[PDB]
Amino acid sequence: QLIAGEHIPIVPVFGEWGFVEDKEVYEGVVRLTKDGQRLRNMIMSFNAD
Amino acid sequence: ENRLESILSRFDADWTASDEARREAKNDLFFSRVSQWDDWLSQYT
Amino acid sequence: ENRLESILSRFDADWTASDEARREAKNDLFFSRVSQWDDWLSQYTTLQYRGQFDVVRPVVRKLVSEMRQNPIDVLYRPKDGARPDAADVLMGMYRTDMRHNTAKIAVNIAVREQIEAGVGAWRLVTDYEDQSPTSNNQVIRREPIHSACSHVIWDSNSKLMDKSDARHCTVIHSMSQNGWEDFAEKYDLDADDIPSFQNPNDWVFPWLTQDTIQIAEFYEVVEKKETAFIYQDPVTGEPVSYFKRDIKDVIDDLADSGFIKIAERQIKRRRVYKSIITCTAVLKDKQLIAGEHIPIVPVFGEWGFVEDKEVYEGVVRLTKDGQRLRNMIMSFNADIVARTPKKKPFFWPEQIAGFEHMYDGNDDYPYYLLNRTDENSGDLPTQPLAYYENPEVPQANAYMLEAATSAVKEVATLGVETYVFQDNLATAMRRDGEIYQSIVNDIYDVPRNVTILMAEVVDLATGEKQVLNDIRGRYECYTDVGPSFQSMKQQNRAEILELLGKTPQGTPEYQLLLLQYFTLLDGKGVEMMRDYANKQLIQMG
Amino acid sequence: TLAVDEIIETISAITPMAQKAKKYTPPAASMQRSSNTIWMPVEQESPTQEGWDLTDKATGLLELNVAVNMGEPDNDFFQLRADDLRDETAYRRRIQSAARKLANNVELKVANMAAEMGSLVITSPDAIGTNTADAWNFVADAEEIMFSRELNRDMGTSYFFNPQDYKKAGYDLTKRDIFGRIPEEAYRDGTIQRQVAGFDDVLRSPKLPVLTKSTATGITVSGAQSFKPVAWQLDNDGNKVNVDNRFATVTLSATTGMKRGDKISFAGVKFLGQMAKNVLAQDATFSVVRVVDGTHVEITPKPVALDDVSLSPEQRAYANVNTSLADAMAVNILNVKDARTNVFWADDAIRIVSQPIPANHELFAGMKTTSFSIPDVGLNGIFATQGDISTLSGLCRIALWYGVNATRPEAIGVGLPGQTA
Amino acid sequence: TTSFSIPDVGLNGIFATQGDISTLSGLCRIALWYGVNATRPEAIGVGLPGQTA
Repeated sequence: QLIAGEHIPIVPVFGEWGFVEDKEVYEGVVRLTKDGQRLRNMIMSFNAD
Repeated sequence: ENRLESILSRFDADWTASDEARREAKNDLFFSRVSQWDDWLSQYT
Repeated sequence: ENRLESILSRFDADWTASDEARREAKNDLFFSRVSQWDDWLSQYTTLQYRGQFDVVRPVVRKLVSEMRQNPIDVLYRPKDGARPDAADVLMGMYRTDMRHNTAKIAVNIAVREQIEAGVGAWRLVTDYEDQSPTSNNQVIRREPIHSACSHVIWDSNSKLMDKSDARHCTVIHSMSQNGWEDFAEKYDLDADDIPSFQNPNDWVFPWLTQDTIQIAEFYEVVEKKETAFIYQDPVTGEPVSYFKRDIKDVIDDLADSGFIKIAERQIKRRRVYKSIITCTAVLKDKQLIAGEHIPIVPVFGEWGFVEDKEVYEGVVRLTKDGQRLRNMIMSFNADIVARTPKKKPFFWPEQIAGFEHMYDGNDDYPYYLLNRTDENSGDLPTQPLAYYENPEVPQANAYMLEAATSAVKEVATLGVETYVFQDNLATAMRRDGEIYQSIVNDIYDVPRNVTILMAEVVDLATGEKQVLNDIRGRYECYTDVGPSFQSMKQQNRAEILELLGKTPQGTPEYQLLLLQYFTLLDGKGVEMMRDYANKQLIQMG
Repeated sequence: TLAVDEIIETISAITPMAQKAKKYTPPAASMQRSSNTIWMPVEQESPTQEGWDLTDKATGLLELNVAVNMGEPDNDFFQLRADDLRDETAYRRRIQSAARKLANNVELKVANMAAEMGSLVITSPDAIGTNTADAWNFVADAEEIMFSRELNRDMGTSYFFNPQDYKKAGYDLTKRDIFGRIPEEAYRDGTIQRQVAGFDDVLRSPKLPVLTKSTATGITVSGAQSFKPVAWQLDNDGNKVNVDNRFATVTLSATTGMKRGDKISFAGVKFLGQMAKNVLAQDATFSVVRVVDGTHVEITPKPVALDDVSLSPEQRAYANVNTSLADAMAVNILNVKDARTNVFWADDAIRIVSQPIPANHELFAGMKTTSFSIPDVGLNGIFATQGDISTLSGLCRIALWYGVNATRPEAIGVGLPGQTA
Repeated sequence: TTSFSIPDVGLNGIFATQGDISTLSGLCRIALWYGVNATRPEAIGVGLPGQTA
């Protein structure tokens, strides 16, 4: 089914975007904080125990 | 030669090429939107 | 004698010469984009805690933002003694075919790779566009290069930052199955003969990159003296010179239209050839491409030579050891926190025999009762209650976590500011402007300005193809660096505002205000105001 | 102990024969199915008849072929250890010496194949420094035999001396008691000339084999033998399989003492002028390729006889020997004494078929593969590296695949000075 | 390793590959981990025609 326009009508928005080795990788803000946040949650749970 | 076969081959190539980033992004979205505790197996045992 | 043998020998020499810096840059890219635990032996041994407590990524983000806030673009300026507006047409072409998103994306990618690894690159290509051509039914576009450290291999015998003196460069293209099919369709190759080329991956990269095809493009530059014809322009003037290669056809169309040959000289110039190659055969041998230079622009960070050996560095290389030490120490501390018995009393079984339900943790009793007597020892021996010691973070662990963090903080300070990196980017943009000027002179229709109008003198062959005609008074403008403007209308607005900022409130100020109103965009009220400014300027003469 | 990084250079090799040999790279995708062999045609030769009435005398068409195949990779598999220091300081030097040794192996293989499949044999009853102008005589004999046989030499000729004979030639030139240009150059330097007696490339190769003498004696042909040129033949299933044109198996009395590379000549047969089919005055020379069984031998120039009445004219058009074997001909061994061999050929007679090793593929994940070009020789192989498990060490392999072929054994030759008694 | 989607059905598996330096060979492995579960056997049924003695 032919649609209007010359381009694909989907528009993407990226954060930290790059290619490592023929592999696309995109990162926002939460990926780097996950380790520290999980450790903090675990330590506080241990203290609550 | 089949149109479905060609379309599915292209889609399969893209789906397998962009898999690791997609799964990591889904994990990030779950972590930041639902819960930071996703043990599952360690939660129900 | 074998062309493929010579090409492969040169490529091998360059690859072996540049292996060390390429390995370091690939390691830096993996470290800064995938993970800082770049251990490929971890998958074999048992599993221990490996955290990632980043201290370098915020600095990289800050530097990238700083370099993004200050765009840099080419600025063509007329030479000394040349016509005052000798660069207007070239500037218009450059802005028109560089205002697109691809150019900005390629420059941003190159800059980010410059900051992180130490080297980046982009490419200039020409394509046939029929809907919105820049000139001569053609467009020039700037395409990105990802992982330029491993995908762009320069001539090893080059001692310039911009690689202007390098004669050859091989670029490894990796594409999917559909990408290779379309590439073969575009380049009139055979899609059934799958090509392959070397593209090693790090031992630590865990993913496979299924179903990819790799080729190489080998660009070489040859400087030679070729024959040039001197004609007489029937429209105006007399001396015009063209190259025999450029006028191989329409060699009689010029005489038919009114060009009469005057003489014939030999002028030295550069020609660039591209070859499409794999590890086995040469698909395309000597496709002559437009321009006097290799269309590839490299951008460097801290660049130099140590012992006839090239070294480039970004901002991640020197912080890697400190970051790895910090991650290791934090993982050790988390292990100490987790796998360590807590502070609980040491009890003989006979001490609390029968009272074991008091020490479980409930608070239903006012005190704890202990057994006193043994039927054989009379009375239990008196020993002070002992408790398991609480977990502690060792002084060494704390001291070196602090020391590693401080060392990374000290060493991850580019400059004091990114002035050196911005200057390197400016050098790259100047090289881009040079290459673009050469390609424009090769393919576009550059009019000549007369003081008596723009005289576009071209002609068409019997096959309806149009061939450009460019005189040898072509290099009338040199290249400098200026702010990134989407069009010369924006550039003129900025220039008028800059002049207004220094002109005192007098008749020149009134003139500049009227000019700024004249060069405004169009609506309805602003249209009326621009009409008023036009009328005022015309009336003042 | 203060070990330094000042290296003491010790060896320096040259590969002129490997550099000069032509390199062929057939398509790998087709070669894998064709089982590392490919057939190429041979210049067709046409028979002719005389007379007006040629009823029922219309000949057929015969076009012969040769086959080129390959050998096995020549590796330099070696093991690394990253916890040492002598294994760190020496890894790069091992890589360089590996490349040099691979080039050496390629040149040695080319030289051995040429010296063992060179059909033309030029023998002398004494050394080179015995009389005057004997080096030039030795080169001119090869030039004259290749001219008489009407062998194609468009791509060029080549004569490789051994260093001792090169020194003998230089000594012959410098004992002349006159000094022009050739003696002056042969005195100041060691070179005799770049071109001698017609050959446009006279070189010296230090890595030429020694053709040990043949202990064979008193061997006669058993049974009249006729080897008819043919392009294909039927196998047991009826399929038509091709026939190589550079091999003929003869049945002798006894192949005792014969070996690969022995030069022989049957007593009675002669050469032909190829195109004109004129009988030459020099006895035909053959080189045994393989000693099959104890009573058979495979000689590289197929002896097609001109007077063979069992040959159709299209096969007789390929005659290269004036007469066929006759059940009693004694075979004279031409190599009666040990001597290092000078080797001459036409430059299109020896080729090096090369195939890549696609170890850069996805199937070999976990190992890092790179292209690796041998200097001097025009060959490219792979350089692969893998790491061991739970230790700082690994394995490194420098692999490269080639096969040396002699497409025209009649165009190659050998020079054997001092073949007396 | 990489993803490997199975056609027709909506399943995914792991495509892994390894190479050997000593013997210039390679191993590829397509693995698919799944489990079929009948949570309502009292709902799943079976039809048997011609069950005569």
